[PDB]
Amino acid sequence: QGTLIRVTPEQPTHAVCVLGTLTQLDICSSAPCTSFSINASPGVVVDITWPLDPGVEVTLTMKAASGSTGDQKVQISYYGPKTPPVKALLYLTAVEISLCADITRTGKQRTWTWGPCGQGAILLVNCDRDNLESSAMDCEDDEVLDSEDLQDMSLMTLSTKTPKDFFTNHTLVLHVARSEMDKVRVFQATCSVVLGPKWPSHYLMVPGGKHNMDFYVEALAFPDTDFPGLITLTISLLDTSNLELPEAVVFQDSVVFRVAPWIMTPNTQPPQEVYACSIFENEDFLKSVTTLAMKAKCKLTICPEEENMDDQWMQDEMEIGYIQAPHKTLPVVFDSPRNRGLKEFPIKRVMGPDFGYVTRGPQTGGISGLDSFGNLEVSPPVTVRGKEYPLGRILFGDSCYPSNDSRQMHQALQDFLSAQQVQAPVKLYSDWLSVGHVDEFLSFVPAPDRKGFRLLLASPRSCYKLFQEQQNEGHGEALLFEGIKKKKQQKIKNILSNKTLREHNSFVERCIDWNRELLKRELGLAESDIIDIPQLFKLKEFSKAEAFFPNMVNMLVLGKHLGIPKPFGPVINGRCCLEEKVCSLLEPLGLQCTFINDFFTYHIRHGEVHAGTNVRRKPFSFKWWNMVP
Amino acid sequence: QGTLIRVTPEQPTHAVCVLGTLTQLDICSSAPCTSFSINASPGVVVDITWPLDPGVEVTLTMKAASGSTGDQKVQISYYGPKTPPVKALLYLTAVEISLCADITRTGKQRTWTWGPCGQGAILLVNCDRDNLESSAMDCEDDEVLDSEDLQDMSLMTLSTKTPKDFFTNHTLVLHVARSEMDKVRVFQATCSVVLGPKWPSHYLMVPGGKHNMDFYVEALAFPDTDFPGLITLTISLLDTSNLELPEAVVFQDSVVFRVAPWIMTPNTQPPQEVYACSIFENEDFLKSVTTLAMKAKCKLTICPEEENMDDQWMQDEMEIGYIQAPHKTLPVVFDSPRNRGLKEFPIKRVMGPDFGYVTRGPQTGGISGLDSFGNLEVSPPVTVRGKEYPLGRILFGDSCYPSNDSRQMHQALQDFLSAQQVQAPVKLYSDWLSVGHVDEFLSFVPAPDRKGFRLLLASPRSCYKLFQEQQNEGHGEALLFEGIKKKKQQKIKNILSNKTLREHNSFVERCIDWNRELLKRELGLAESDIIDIPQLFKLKEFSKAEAFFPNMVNMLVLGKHLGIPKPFGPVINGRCCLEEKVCSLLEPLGLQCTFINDFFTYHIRHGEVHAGTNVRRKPFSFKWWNMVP
Amino acid sequence: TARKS
Amino acid sequence: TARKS
Ligand SMILES: [Ca+2]
Ligand SMILES: [Ca+2]
Ligand SMILES: [Ca+2]
Ligand SMILES: [Ca+2]
Ligand SMILES: [Ca+2]
Ligand SMILES: [Ca+2]
Ligand SMILES: [Ca+2]
Ligand SMILES: [Ca+2]
Ligand SMILES: [Ca+2]
Ligand SMILES: [Ca+2]
Repeated sequence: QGTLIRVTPEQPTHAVCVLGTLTQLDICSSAPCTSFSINASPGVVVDITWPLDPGVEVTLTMKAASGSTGDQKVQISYYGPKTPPVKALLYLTAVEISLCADITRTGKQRTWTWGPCGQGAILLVNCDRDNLESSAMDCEDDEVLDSEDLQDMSLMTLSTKTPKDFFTNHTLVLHVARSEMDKVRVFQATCSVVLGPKWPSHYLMVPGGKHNMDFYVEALAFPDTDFPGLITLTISLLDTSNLELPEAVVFQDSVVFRVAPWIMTPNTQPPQEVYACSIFENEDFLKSVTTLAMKAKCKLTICPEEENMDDQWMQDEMEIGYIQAPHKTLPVVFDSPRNRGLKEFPIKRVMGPDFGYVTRGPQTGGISGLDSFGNLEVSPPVTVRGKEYPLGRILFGDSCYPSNDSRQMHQALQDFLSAQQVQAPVKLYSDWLSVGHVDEFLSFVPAPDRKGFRLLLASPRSCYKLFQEQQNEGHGEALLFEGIKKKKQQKIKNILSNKTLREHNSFVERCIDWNRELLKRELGLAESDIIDIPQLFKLKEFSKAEAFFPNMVNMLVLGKHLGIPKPFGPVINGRCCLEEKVCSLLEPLGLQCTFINDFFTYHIRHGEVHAGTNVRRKPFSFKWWNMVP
Repeated sequence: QGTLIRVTPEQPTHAVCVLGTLTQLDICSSAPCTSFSINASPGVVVDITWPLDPGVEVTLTMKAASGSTGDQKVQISYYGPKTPPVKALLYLTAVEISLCADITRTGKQRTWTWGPCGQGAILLVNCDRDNLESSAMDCEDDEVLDSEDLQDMSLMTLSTKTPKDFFTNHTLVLHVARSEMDKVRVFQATCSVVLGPKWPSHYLMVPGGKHNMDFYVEALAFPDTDFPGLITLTISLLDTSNLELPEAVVFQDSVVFRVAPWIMTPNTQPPQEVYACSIFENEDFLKSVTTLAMKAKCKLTICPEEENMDDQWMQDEMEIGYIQAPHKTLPVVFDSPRNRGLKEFPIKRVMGPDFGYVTRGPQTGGISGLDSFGNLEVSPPVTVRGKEYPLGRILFGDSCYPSNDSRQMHQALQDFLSAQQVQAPVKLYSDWLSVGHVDEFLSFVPAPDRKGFRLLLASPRSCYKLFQEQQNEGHGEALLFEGIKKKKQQKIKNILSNKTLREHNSFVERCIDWNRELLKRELGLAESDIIDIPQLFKLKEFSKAEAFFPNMVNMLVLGKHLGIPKPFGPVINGRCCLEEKVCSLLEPLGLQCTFINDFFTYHIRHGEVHAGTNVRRKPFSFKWWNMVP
Repeated sequence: TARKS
Repeated sequence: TARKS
């Protein structure tokens, strides 16, 4: 924002100076004389009698806006040994032109910088539906239909201070690059659109004197492969004094916004609302989660069969995250392209007033089981070899290498999660599982000590240890699947002696162990952060793994209240020894384990308590923009 | 790459250890006993008699590859106060598996890092045509058709050292993520494809013992909006020992390549080849550039009218840059979507053996004059407020804000230039010009002092000064356009007295001054880096600027030899005073000015010497990967 | 009706 | 034939 004014003794120069910019003088170019002096009016400060040498720097600064055009003046008097002083005149008009936004991230350089010492305003994607009896997200049209909609938007203000006749001969234009105009929309308040997808520039109607003009800005797209997340809005001051010449830019200024990313919440963030769509065949399951929700002080919402279309897997069609700006935080549903019976639920029931909506991927096919959000989780806050991840790290399951028979989460999804930047995704190995979800082998639960959590992992090892121990104590005859009328009981001794079952579970152990070490490296975990949950598996179709008995790690974590699938283990001394083992592991952390009968309703259809439910949790207090990804 | 082996007294464990990985022992999980001792064979180094406490770290390291399966062993003896020692056995097979590439950037962590202390291999886009009598770039098919083609490719080698029977029970697979497989192709040498757009993984056929397997890798796409420029190739070692279980990954390793960006060469890099397509009406122009080329030791290539289709603007359809890897540097033509009469020239005449090809934008319309590469230039190396740009900074012309009547270079082009990262583009203001090119108001020329160059800018100011000076010395009658038979002569006094011409040139002055300050900020220039070239303009169609007389800044810079359009200025004392003024400015730098008559052939059709020619220049010696963008 | 497809 | 279009 430098300006070099050429002064000439042939004729007076006229020029505008925007306060806060650098104005310098070319005194030599058109000089007559050896020396020069400068005299200015009191409102102009000259930094710099001197010789007429090109390298002499003369800079002008004005203290305040002009009351009238040319109301400040500079007189450069050129003189020499035998030469009467020759004067050149410069008439100046000072103005204030400041485009302001919440760049300190509280309440209202042109670079956006991350961290607690950084600078740059935040913009939210206007992806919720505050409008009354409507179907569209607020950002899809070009009007503000509700006053509360403005709460989601970012305030930008143009303060000007000029002479009363200034815009007779100057005009301000507000603009956005054509490459960015599809991702933002800006409204002028008195609300109507001035900038947006169809309109990259607008002539502002601005009166002279002191004026303040308010704009509200909404983002229309999340960061993604094609969009780093920055929007720049610019004000240009144009000289329109000459009716026979094009307009001339005399000043530009900008504000850069960053669009807020979609952020997930781990199991360690306090729960606010529990979801089930357990209106289908069975009500006792639904009774148990309802009791847990009540216990954990959560709102409860349930999706009935008429809307379910017999799709009970509430975990899988969606993930409830949030977006956060200094002025506004709101939950936002990421809708999976899974699109099974629950397809309409996120659209029709979850998005709404102060509940946003995002989706990715192809919506009519081209998808896989790894696109179900049982395969989408996040770790608690972690620090990894000095690098801090204060919002945790997204975890999703993959194959170990791409083959003709391997599955992955769709690239569009993977690409969206990475572009949010703030929970740096980690690919885990889940494709050994029939269903294929990371929620089939891991969970996180709060803990009052160490890093504030434990990683729980399914463990065949722990279960064989448990069963061998019982057998060693004379309980070899004890029956797995006691309590189940429509099932073949199996004795501890027969389970242990089964060599194929053992081989299968060794292969599974290896798969989970691979993930263990991977989580250890990528989350900075030590063994002491990890608890193994006794769990047997069996290989079936395509040698893919399924739970031998109810997969206890596929649990609903509602703070210290846990909803754990009931394994129906061998009953020794009046109690299922699996439940007893799990309790011995988790109760010491102050966790309360509730065992829920999901056997014929969920287990038998390839999922458990976690798979049949979902949870909205409290957003992190840590502000994402304060991270340095 | 951590591995935790569970040792058990119930039965011996068997495991593979890849040299250079971390192997640790779980001694507690399945222990009987208070204490334990460890005894290993001499090829195993145990770091750590000890108590049986979980937190005791036991790590195993092997010195060399195994000669036979299980040829190293570990014996963990568990014991207690009254307990005879209980031993658990671990049989180990060490192997070497290293995937190697030129990661130090000379000649052959898994992160790619920039700078002189950084690490990571380089991959070139195989965009030239070494194949004999062909039309396709080498990277379009999936074969190596010529041995010299391999010179463009990056060598990667897999060294293994294993027992003779090792791959009886293990298999190596080479793979690339499906998201990256469209941008790379890899061949196995003995050449045939193993990885590429159709094939993200391949089972390697590897014999036991010591073996080395060579691969050649080609990139297929430049960095761009959708492609940051990194390719990761991974080797996985799979355990295939169990015919009834899926394969199990036991080890992965990777190399990350960065694809080399397309880099432009400024006017200060020594010229190697000059282009003109001056086979059309006029031969004396062509004679003059031929003399300059000869003088500057350059190859000369000329495009005839039969191929030109009467398109003489050799500057505009292309820009000759380069790509550079430690093993190979080659020139590469960026073909403009302009697609006028010269459309076929880059394809049919410039690309070929060791001359690459890139193009961007829509090829059948949707384009503008700012897409001609007269509007695409680069600065010399510069340092800006401590930030070093050792390859310079791409400069291209734009409007000041987007309006209904404004033009820009197509976003696809803009996006490609920014993604190359290494010459951080700067948008200048060129849309005030009729044609609209940055080469109509700026040039760079070498200089022996200061930063090694001067920025030349067209200057109405300098010309009015020059003409006023002549008039002051009695030459007001002197005729602009003397020497031109088919033109109305104009007197210096009439030019000066023309008030509309003066207004026009003041508006133009303002436009160029805006760019001056912009170049000053973004290139870190001081006034002493800048020379003004006397130049008048006139506003015409849509108030757009055109050269009043031959635009002298639109010059051909061939080292110290300059090809400057002949302005046909007022002849004072036997010499055009414009030529004399230009000479007085440039000769002091050791530049030699040749004035070329382009009047009826180029000037009259809206361009000059620069616009009618192009140049291939020497690539920078500075290696782009040594920059830290 | 299974989690799988 | 001009540079312009
Ligand atoms: Ca709206
Ligand atoms: Ca809203
Ligand atoms: Ca959906
Ligand atoms: Ca709202
Ligand atoms: Ca989930
Ligand atoms: Ca080829
Ligand atoms: Ca080649
Ligand atoms: Ca072309
Ligand atoms: Ca070649
Ligand atoms: Ca060029």
